[PDB]
Amino acid sequence: SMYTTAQLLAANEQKFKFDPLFLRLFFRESYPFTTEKVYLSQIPGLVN
Amino acid sequence: SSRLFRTQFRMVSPKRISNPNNTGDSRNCRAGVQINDSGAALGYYVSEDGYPGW
Amino acid sequence: SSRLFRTQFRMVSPKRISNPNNTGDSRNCRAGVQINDSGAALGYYVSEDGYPGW
Repeated sequence: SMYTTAQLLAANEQKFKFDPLFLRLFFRESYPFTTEKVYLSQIPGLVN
Repeated sequence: SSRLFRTQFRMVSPKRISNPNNTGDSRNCRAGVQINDSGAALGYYVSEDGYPGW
Repeated sequence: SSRLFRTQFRMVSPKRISNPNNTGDSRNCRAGVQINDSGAALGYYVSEDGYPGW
């Protein structure tokens, strides 16, 4: 019912810059845990 | 490789070969194994496996 | 040594091979064994024989 003709030349996906630098550099090992809570402990390390 | 013969083989664990991104199963592509119009198979979707993360 | 053959072999117990500084497993270093892009090994991390606790 319409007699117009069309041709599509280019279609681009514009995207925003994103690079997880802090994860890449420092957090390098991953610990997956089945249980409910995670404990991180420390020691004073001071001997007279 | 600089050796005489360049052929190298590998063993692929069956757990690796699965549907991509766990997408629901289809007619031609069943369980990560692609099937043409007949019963034959053409290609296999195989994933990389790193246990901790990445 | 001044003998006929200078080659020698030392038996290493599997307990010694561990990640340096007892850190976790990274992608390219699993359980004290270096792994390249493929599954083959490249080098090993060896601790020191500590008999005393200190």
